[PDB]
Amino acid sequence: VDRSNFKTCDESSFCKRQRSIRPGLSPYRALLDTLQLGPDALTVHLIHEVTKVLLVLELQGLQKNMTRIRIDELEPRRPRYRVPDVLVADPPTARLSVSGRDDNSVELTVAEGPYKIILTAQPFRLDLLEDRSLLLSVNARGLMAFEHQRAPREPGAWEETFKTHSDSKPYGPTSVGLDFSLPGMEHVYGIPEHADSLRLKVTEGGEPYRLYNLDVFQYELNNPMALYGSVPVLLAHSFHRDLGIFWLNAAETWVDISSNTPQTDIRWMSESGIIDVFLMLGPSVFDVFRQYASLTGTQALPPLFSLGYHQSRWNYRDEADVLEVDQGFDDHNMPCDVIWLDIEHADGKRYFTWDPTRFPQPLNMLEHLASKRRKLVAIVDPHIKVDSGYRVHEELRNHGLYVKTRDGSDYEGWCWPGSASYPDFTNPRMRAWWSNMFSFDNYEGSAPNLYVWNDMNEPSVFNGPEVTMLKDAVHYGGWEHRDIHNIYGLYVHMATADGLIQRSGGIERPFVLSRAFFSGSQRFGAVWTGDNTAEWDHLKISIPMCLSLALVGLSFCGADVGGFFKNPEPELLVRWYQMGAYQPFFRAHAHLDTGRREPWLLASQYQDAIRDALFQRYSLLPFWYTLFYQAHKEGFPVMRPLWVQYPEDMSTFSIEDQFMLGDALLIHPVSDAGAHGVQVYLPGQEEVWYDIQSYQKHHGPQTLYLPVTLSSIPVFQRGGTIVPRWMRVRRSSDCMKDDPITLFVALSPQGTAQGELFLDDGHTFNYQTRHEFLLRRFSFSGSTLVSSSADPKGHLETPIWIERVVIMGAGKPAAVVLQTKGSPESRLSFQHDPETSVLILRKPGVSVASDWSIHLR
Amino acid sequence: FYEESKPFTCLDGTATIPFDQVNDDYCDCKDGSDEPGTAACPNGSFHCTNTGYKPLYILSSRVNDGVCDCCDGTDEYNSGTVCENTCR
Ligand SMILES: *[C@@H]1O[C@H](CO)[C@@H](O[C@@H]2O[C@H](CO)[C@@H](O)[C@H](O)[C@H]2NC(C)=O)[C@H](O)[C@H]1NC(C)=O
Ligand SMILES: O[C@H]1[C@H](O)[C@@H](O)CN2CC[C@H](O)[C@H]12
Ligand SMILES: [Ca+2]
Ligand SMILES: [Ca+2]
Repeated sequence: VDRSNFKTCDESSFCKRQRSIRPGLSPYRALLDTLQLGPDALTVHLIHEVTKVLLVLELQGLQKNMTRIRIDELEPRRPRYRVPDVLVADPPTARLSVSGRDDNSVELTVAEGPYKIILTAQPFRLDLLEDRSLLLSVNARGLMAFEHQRAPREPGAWEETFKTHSDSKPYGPTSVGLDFSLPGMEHVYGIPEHADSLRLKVTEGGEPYRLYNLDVFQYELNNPMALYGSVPVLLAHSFHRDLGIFWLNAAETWVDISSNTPQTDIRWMSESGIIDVFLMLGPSVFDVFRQYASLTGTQALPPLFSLGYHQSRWNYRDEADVLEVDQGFDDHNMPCDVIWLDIEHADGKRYFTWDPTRFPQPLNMLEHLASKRRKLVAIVDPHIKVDSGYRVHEELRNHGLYVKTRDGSDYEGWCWPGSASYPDFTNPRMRAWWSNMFSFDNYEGSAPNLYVWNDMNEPSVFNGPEVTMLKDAVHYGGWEHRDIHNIYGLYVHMATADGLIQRSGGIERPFVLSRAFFSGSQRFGAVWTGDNTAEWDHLKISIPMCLSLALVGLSFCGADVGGFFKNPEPELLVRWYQMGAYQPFFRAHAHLDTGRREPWLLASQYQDAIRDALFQRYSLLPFWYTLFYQAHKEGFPVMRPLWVQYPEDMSTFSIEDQFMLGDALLIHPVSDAGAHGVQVYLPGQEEVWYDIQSYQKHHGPQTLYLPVTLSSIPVFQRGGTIVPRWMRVRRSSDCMKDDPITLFVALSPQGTAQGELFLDDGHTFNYQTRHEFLLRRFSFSGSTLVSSSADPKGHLETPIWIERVVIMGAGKPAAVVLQTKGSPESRLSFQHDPETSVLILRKPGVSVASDWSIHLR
Repeated sequence: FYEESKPFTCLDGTATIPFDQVNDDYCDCKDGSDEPGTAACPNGSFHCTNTGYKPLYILSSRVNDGVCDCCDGTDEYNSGTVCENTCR
């Protein structure tokens, strides 16, 4: 990374002004005579004692244990930005009642208790409690700062320069900031995207964490520089409770974290907009996930194929190359769902076009992939070549849908097609236009098996300040680029996802990968960690990066398998396939200057280990799909830190070399060259874990040193769970999606287990519009395995049947009996390994749509 | 009075099974020899007879996968995909 291209806090005048305020007595005070209490909110005027600026505090109790704080000017010269399209609904409120009052304080009860809010008038402060337990304070360090809007026209407050880029800053200083105290909290997480540790560091002696969507070339590790996406959500965990803070601001934001009986203080500082913050009071982390999901929505249910393996590079040369790659997977018995087409596929980086030499017949190429039951992904960026012969440019220029400069002209910058303009994705008509451009009549050469990749949507501008858009560019409604920056990418993602839904008549689920993102981006598809590097430490950082994203609702995360920059040695490429095979978005990708690394180009030993990793992933597709359905319905992360599952185990709070998938699998991928073993922490008092390869049982809590070879992927199934698999690995997921299921039952020490399974057609909205799906619950206790409906609304005509049950931790029965309505009682044959206590039940033969029971006699 | 037929024995000797476990869509032999006609074994093989032209063997996992692997189309017999003869 070239750090001189990106501002430190001292170089961002508003960060420098805000951060120069140190702890002390706040000059703000609430004017209790102006207090008004209604059923939805409490409003009170606040005043700055020196400048006499009046602000309005809108305080609300909300259903699901949340509190909302909104602060804005009472009489502004012009309106302040309020973030649109991120909240999925107007949050249901909870009545605040005065239960206490004196000349400097008002105590408010939320609904019928137990939550209470204490408003102190002088200095202005808010305390949030549950009964007698102090959960958090607001403005306890007196760091609240609301720069009021001055008459439009010290150093850098107004006109400001960074390198040679000038910000005319017509509205002058307008930054807002506020501090929060978390007594009892020593561990905080979230606020992606940073190439840094899962457990966030204190920022006291260095830079605050920065949230400003930026294209950072050759980004480095373990630092707080802003990367491509921004989710202004911070989680706090302790043995006793979970809390969350959601700071709804789209402007450049800096976050300071400090420690101090134990307590963590958080300070947020944003360039413009209002103070709009949600306090998510838990008490469990699952309660925080539900709280946040009620505000910003849940993960969009990926079409099944998008959870398979993706093969990409910058670039496949032409149609012949794409078809050779397709054939290479089949000739080497390696599954793959999608082959990707980077920027060289288009006509000179004119998006929605095809190079007439390289891709003269895209429909024929797509038909060939469709005959292999595979898909393709085409890159479409939000920058349009300035070319009068390019229809997209002419329509957007003619309709005035580009982002403008202050003088009213269309902004033109440098990007991949040379001179390019930037569509104003904040304008709803622009998003409608973009969505309609994906119709099969408009996007010539596209077909239903063509999906989309949105890159450079920060937006990336080569000659702009910090490689992005000028702060004083103008958007829809007259808002400045500074006001909206962090939602520009989200709007690109939203409009592309809508385009894929609309072109199909509203039937097909979209698949869109996006580089830039914000709160709510989980609703539109997948994200990835950008341009990582082919190095061991970048393989390791993929875990804390995707975990930081999972915690804040972005479950469909991944990092480029093999690293984007440079050439990975074969061992590193194998280990990356193993890591990627257990991460939500699984794509091999590589930079333009790299050697080819399609997996069959390596020596046989490496090919075999990669094939094994691909087979493991493909067999787990019913499990991945079920976790994603759970994320879609509940807002629960797919990929999880161990502390989410073991909240009282303090030794798990910083773990980032291991992770869990749902509640059932614990993964410790090998991430060092030449490793012959791994240290695995298996938590849980009275918990057991099964090594999924050897079936060896291990009791928790323990740190085990496990031996590994090149083909090893340290994976453990938790006792008490049932994992569904497709054991017949075929060339793509479409090939497997009607196949029989094998149930892997890992018995707890009490001899019990449970697990769920979601199934549908694999790609439409029929699960929601027609309730065409199945949600099954498998449960084991005593000597009986049962399948029952977990959602009776769901029905599905399917040939899927249960071909096998593998039971880990079971003794040898004398007989095995299957009962299902509509059939005579059946006797199943079985095989039992006394050394591992593994019981295999042969061919139950029952439909997955039916209730049934298997009794071990 | 009535002489019974002998059971099937896997080509690798790992098991002896009734002939109703041959092509019964469940893998009973470690070598895949009980399932030449189905996708049930991970290491089985399906024979493309390709009547009139060169015969070919394909992976079992390509039986009823919805993809046309044999030029005679016999690998796709219960998948929904109807393959055309392309052996010529
Ligand atoms: C809202 O908060 C209440 C209070 O903390 C939650 O209720 C408690 O739940 C815990 C389990 O996490 C129990 O130990 C307590 O006994 C419950 N307390 C009371 C007063 O009921 C409640 O689950 C939260 N609700 C939501 C929707 O998040
Ligand atoms: O390969 C992609 C990469 O995945 C992106 O992060 C950046 N892109 C810049 C140009 C090219 O499209 C390249
Ligand atoms: Ca058989
Ligand atoms: Ca086939």
